[PDB]
Amino acid sequence: MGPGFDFAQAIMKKNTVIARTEKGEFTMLGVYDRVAVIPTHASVGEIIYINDVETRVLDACALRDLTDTNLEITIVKLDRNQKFRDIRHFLPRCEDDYNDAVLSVHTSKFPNMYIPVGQVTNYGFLNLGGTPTHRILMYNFPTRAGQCGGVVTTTGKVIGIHVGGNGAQGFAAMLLHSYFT
Repeated sequence: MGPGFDFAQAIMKKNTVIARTEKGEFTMLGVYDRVAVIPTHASVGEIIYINDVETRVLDACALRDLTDTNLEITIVKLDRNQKFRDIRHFLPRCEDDYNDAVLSVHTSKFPNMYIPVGQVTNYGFLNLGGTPTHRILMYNFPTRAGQCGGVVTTTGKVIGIHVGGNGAQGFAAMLLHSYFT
């Protein structure tokens, strides 16, 4: 309906796939080449379904910071016959706070879903399902089951992926440029 939704749509239409693991269906953001991200709680194995196609996982890495704390991001390399558009130049270099974000989801359950979540706080530490987690972003929107992996964008930047919520607030894991060099 406006410039925030326009940037979010441009990312969803070219840089997302529907990923299915034994833990359910997730929005999955493709970043470059055959490299994508998904929340670590999706529990990626040797085989994943991508848009309902059986796909071999060539490599998967659950990121942790240098303090050996969970970041809740898993980087996956897919055995797919097509590259993603390279969107690494839309990733922030540093931890930050942001105005006016959109959370965008695409699954069987929630196709073509765009949520104006508003201001985004560099929250930092979160006990996420009992797991100490760093580099969390927070927004005051009552996000729901089925939005995990959703892409958080501002106009011009891809800043995080949705990893959880408490009924009032939603939480995203930061995407940083340095994860994808």
